Amino acid sequence: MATALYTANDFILISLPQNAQPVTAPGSKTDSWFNETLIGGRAFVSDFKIPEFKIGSLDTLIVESEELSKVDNQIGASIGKIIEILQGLNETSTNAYRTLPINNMPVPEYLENFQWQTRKFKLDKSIKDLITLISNESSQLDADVRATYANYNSAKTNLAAAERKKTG
Amino acid sequence: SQKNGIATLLQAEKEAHEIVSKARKYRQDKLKQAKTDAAKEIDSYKIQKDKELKEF
Amino acid sequence: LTPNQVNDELNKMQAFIRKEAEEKAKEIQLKADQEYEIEKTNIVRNETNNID
Amino acid sequence: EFNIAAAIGASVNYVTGVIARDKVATLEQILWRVLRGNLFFKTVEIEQKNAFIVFSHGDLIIKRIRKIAESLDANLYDVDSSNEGRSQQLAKVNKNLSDLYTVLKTTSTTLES
Amino acid sequence: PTVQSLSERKYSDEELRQDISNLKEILENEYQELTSFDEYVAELDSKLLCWSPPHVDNGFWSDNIDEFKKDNYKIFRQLIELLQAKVRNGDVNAKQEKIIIQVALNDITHVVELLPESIDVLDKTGGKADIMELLNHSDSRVKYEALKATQAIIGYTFK
Amino acid sequence: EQSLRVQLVRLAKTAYVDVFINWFHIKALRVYVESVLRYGLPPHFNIKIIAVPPKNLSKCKSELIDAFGFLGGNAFMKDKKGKINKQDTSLHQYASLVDTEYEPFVMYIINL
Repeated sequence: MATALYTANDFILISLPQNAQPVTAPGSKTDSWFNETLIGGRAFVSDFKIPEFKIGSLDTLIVESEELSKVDNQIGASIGKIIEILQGLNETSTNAYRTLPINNMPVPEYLENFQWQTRKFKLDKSIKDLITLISNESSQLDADVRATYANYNSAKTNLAAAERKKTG
Repeated sequence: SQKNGIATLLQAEKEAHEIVSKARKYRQDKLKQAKTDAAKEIDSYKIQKDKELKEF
Repeated sequence: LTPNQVNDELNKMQAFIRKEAEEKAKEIQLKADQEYEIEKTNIVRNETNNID
Repeated sequence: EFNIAAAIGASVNYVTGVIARDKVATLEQILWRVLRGNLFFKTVEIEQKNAFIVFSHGDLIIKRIRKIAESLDANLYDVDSSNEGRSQQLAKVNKNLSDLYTVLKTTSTTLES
Repeated sequence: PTVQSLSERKYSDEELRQDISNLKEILENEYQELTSFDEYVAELDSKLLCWSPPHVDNGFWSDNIDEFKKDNYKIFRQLIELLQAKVRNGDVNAKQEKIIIQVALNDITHVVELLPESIDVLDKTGGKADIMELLNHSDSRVKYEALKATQAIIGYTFK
Repeated sequence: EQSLRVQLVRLAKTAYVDVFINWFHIKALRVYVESVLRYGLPPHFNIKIIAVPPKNLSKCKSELIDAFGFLGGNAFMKDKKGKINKQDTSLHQYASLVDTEYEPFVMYIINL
């Protein structure tokens, strides 16, 4: 589109094994088939290799997908509430507040260099503590933004109440 | 090949169950092996204290 | 779907189940040796305390 | 059958059940294959009206398959008959079905008379 | 039954309704005044089975089921051994064995339908095989009582 | 109202950046756990993000769904431009935890 993207484009995240092959070009590599076999030859590929994890058991892998789906839905609802608060604040520009360039760069260059970098998450703990810490950090940021947005709305209502008594 | 994949998957599941039972029997053997390897330590300190009492 | 893909999915399911069983056997095999030396050290410490 | 190979004891887990449509078994196999890994099967057997389904999964996920199988319009359980205290249970089920036919025949004759 | 049906259709005289109502209370309370354990133990020990007002109730077998259980259900095994021993010695199509076979089939059907642990005593003793063969014979009321006794044990096998 | 607007703007920006990084890490962890749980053997796969232009994601999703649809199944893979999923009565399921119709391979959509 051209109303939600100004510095970033659309991305698709997909994973395949080392023995997978396409049904339209047998006998080729998926890396060269991703860029060279792309539609129109203009598809850009970015590296998104994260660190390897250790599966504890097969029973936790079924609940881990539902917990990651619910945490992804809660993270998407928190990002939609933060975008709704940013659009409701009346400060969103034509490029900023709709693109969210992280680190002062575009979304494709930042997404191409995304290697699972954390500032409080290490590679020695489980993924459940990192997902729970990310969900608690997202819920704390959403509650911290909503707590300031509620006081800003009450301060704007009190300022409108004082402005209505000041003249009218 | 309808029952061949179920037979090979049943043999692989029996090998995985035997591999899990080998680790469970190894941990169950190590649980008694810790006390069996720890119960022999008092026999040297008892005679070592008995030598110090036999000196007096 | 097709019946030919059922054996190809069953082979990867059996290999994943064998990998999970090997991971659980390695976890229990690390846990038993993780606890056994501490239990033997505690029993040896109690026996030395009684001997003293 | 799908000779004693699964009703007398084995290392794999089987899920037998009756269904009136193969689309619910294909949607349950697609949902189980997409949400629980390769822990499904593809079997079809003609019956007298219902169709016999054949599903296979692990021995540690039989409790989670009961909710997804029951919520998917199906009754795929570990054992269809209520006789599983011996190997095989079909010998005792043949005796209970061999006495229930005579008791139902005598009750039907006494009720008709 | 004649006093109970005659109690609803009273006459013009009050002495007939007072006599039928007075005799119906003593007649109904006379059989209910006795103990079920002494009546069942006396009827089973006497070797004479017969119907009664308190013998067709499931509360008597449920109340005497805990008191009868003293040797792994030796009382129900003795009653089933008396019914099967009466079935072997003194074969069916008789006047004497039909009343004890019908009362033993009704009491065995109520005791078997009351608790699910008495089915092992019938299979261990051997009277369960004669219950299936007794239904296909004559005396279709006793065949219906044995059909209910076989249906009570057959109901606990498959649910 | 001015100080709460400025502090709510800065905390909304920092919470939006941390929520975006946590959403990207949760999407990468769910994308790795989906192919890791669904694939099985082997325990190592190549995961990457392909940047498509605007208004051309249907051709890349159709070509990638048609090319990578052989792994999920020959009968379940179908040509779909967008996100073709189950949306009928409760006999069929359509959700992120219980569904009876999805893509032919492990693929997620991340757009802003």
